[PDB]
Amino acid sequence: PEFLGEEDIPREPRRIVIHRGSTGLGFNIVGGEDGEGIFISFILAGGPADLSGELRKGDQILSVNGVDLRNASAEQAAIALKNAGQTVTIIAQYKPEEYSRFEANSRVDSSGRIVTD
Amino acid sequence: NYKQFSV
Repeated sequence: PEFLGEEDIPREPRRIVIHRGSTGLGFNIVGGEDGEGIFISFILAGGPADLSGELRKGDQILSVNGVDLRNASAEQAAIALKNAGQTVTIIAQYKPEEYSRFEANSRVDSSGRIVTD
Repeated sequence: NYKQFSV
């Protein structure tokens, strides 16, 4: 059989367009201290972000609708995302090493997947 | 430090 898990998670930036009307995007963000970045920590099953199938825990949010968030604070990042409108254009980049700093007992394996012991 | 928000 041909298992996905062995395959490396792409590390280059991607464009994700989520259409969520007037409901939550369905994911959590962490970070936003001293320009450490804004990262996805949790995606809600069945939510708009999940239904896109193009975002994952450990993704850094680089921008929303053209607004650079690489250096944003967590609160202003949340404000930007919550007020982004019905159609939300995210530029994300998978940064599992930087993300693993946040979640207890986490680490990155050989394929780039975030593992928690 | 830290903060986590649902969006």
